[PDB]
Amino acid sequence: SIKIRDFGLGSDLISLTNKAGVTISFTNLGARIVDWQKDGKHLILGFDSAKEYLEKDAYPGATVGPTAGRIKDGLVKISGKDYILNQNEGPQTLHGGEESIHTKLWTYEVTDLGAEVQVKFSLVSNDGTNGYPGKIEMSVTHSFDDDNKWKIHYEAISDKDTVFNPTGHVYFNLNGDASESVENHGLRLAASRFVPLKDQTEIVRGDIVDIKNTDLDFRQEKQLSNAFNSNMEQVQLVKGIDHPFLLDQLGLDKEQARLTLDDTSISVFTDQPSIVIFTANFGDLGTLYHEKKQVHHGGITFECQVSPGSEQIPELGDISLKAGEKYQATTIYSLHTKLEHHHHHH
Amino acid sequence: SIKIRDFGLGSDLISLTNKAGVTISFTNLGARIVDWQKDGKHLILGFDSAKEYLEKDAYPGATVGPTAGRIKDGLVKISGKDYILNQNEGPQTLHGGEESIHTKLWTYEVTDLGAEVQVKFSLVSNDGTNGYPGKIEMSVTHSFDDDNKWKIHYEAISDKDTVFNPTGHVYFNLNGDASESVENHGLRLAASRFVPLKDQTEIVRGDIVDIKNTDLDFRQEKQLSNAFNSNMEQVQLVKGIDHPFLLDQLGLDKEQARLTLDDTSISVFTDQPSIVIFTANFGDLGTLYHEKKQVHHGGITFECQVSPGSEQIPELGDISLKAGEKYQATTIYSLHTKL
Ligand SMILES: OC[C@H]1O[C@H](O)[C@H](O)[C@@H](O)[C@H]1O
Ligand SMILES: OC[C@H]1O[C@H](O)[C@H](O)[C@@H](O)[C@H]1O
Ligand code: NA
Repeated sequence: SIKIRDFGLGSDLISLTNKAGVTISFTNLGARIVDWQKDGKHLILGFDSAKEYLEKDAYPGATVGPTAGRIKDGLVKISGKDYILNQNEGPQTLHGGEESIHTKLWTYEVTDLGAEVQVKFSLVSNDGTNGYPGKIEMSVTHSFDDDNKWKIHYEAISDKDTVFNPTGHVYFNLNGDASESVENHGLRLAASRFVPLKDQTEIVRGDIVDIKNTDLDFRQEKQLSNAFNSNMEQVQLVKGIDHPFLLDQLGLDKEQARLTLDDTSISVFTDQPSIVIFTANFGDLGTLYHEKKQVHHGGITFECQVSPGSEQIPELGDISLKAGEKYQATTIYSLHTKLEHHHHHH
Repeated sequence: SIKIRDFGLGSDLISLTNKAGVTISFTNLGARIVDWQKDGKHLILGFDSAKEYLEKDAYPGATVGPTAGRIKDGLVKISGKDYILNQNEGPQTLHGGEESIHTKLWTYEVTDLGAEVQVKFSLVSNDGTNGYPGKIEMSVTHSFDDDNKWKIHYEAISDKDTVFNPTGHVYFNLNGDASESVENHGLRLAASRFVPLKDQTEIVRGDIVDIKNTDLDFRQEKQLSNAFNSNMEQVQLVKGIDHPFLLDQLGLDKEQARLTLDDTSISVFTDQPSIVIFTANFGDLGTLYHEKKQVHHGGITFECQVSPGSEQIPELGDISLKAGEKYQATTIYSLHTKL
C-alpha cells in the first residue's frame, strides 16, 4: 500500500507498507526518510512534521550534499582551478553550505512495481549555487521492498566539471526512544582503519590510522559502550564517535556493517569506500523527538560516501565529477530479525 | 472556503473561494496563479497539472526573477564590479536564467482572515545561484478577498549587495478560451512613454519614446485590434506588443491600467514604475490550454516592475538591493462585473 498526505509547509509524507507489514515513510523536504517502524516501534529518529525539521534539526534522515562532510576552508580544486564554497561552519563548508539541498522541497514521482515501490525525488542545483559549478541535475531514489530492503540510489549529471559526493543522514536507535542511549547496541564493522580529526573544528588531521585491537575495532561484534567508555584521544575529542571509517573490502555484495539490538538487526551495504559514523554527541542539548528528550549518544548514523578530507588526503579518493559524466551511488539498509543471538544488559 | 489538493510532482494546488463565489487557485510550483474563474469562466490562462507547466511553458502565472525581463549579455554591475548571470536566451539573461525560481517548489503557509485569505510562499535563493550574489530570502504573498481583489506582495532580504526586480507573469484572456484572440478587449493604460526594442533579440534600443497620439496610446480606452493592426515599426518588429510602458503617475492608489471585455473588467494597481505588456505573439506555436490550441495574441500580460534595460538607460531606475535592506513591492488585480 502507498499513502500520501500533506506533511506541513507544502511538503508531503509518502508512506509505504510492504507485504510483511513493515512500514517506512519519506518526505520531499530534503528527499528524506521520516520513519521506519516494525511492530509499532521506531527503528530510526524522526519528527512528526516538516516544521520540526526546520526548527529543531534539519539533517536527520536527509539527503545531504552536494558534498557530504567538512571541506577545510571551503576550498576545492576543480580542473586546475581553486573554488571557494559557501562557508557555514566557521571557515568550513559543512554538508554543502547553508540552506542546502536538505532544506529544499524536491519534486517526485512514485513507481509501483508490486514487490517493490520506488520514490524518485528530483532537484536541480543551479550553476554557482553555494559556489558549486553546475548546473547539476540530481535525482535520489528511495525504494522499499517485500524483503525489507531500503535502498537509496543516487544519480547526477553536471553541465560543468564540479565536485559531487552526497550521502544519507539517517540516525538509527533500536530502542525506539531518543531518550535511550545506543550504548546497548552491538556493532560489527568491516573496517581496519580510520581518519582522525585535527581538533574541535573537526577537519581531518592528515593521516590514516590503523585501529585494530583498540576500542574502535569493531571487526568482531562488540557493544557500543566500549567505544563510548573509551578514553582514547579521538574519542575524547568529540565525546563519542564522529569519524570516517575506511572499508577493507569494497563492493555492494558485502555486508559492511551490522547494528543489532536483541532480535533486531540492520545490515549495511554500499558501493562507497567509507562510512562516516556519528553517534549524536549532543550532550545535554536534549532535542525532543516524539516528546522524548534526546540523550547524548541517542542515535547513530552510517553515512556512506567517499571519506571527507580527500582535499588533504588524496589517498581517500577523488570526488570530482566531469561534465557530462553520470554519477551513481547505491547504499542499502536491510532489516532482519533474529540474525544472531544478542542478549545483553547494561 | 479553502481547498488543497495534490497538483502533481509533489506540488500543491490551493484554491480559494470568496463570499461572491469567485474562485482563484495557486500552486507552490513557482508561487504561481493557476486559475481564476467566475461563473465557470476562466479569466486567465493556465494548465491542469504541474507536468504541463514543465513540459509546455513554465512562465504562465509564475513569479519570475530574481530579475524579470532581459538583461543584455547577462551583465550587471554591482558596487562597481561586473557580474555575469546565467545566459539562457542567446547571450541574454531572460527571467533570471535557466531553471529559475519559477520552476522551484516553494514552501507555503495559508492564513485565513475571514474576508481575506493569504497564501505566503517562501524560497531561499543561495548565494551564487545563476550568478546572483546572495543569500536572498524571498517571500511572495498571494491574497484574495471578498471584494474580488487579488493582491501580490513581495518581500526580500539579501546577505549581500545584489539585484532584485521580480514580477508576476499571469496572462489574461477574458474570452475564457486560448483559441480566441484578445483583439476584442479594450485596454486603458495611464502611460505616455514606452521603451523601444533594438531588434528581434528584444534587448532595449537605448531611448525612451513618447507614444502620445500613436497606435500605442491607450490613455483613452481602445480596442487592442487597433494596436494589433498598426504599422508602427515597433509593433511590426514583434508582431504585437512586447514592451515596457512607463507609468505617468506613481502610487498604489491609482488605477494604472484597465482590461475590459463586455460586462467584465480587470483593474491594475502597483507601486512599481512600469508595466511590461506582452500579447502572446506565439504565431503558430499552438500551445494547448485546456485542450484548446492557443492562437497568436491569445493572451496578454501586465508585468509590473522596474523597466528592463536599466543597465543601458539609467533613467529607468535602479534595481539594486543593498545587503540588509528590505525590498517590498505590491501589485493588485481587481475584478469588477458590471450591473
Ligand atoms: O549534525 C550534523 C552532523 O553530521 C555529521 O555526522 C558530522 O560529522 C557531525 O559532526 C555533525 O555535523
Ligand atoms: O514567454 C515569456 C515572455 O516573457 C515576457 O513577456 C517577454 O517580454 C516575452 O518576450 C516572453 O519571453
Ligand atoms: Na502536497
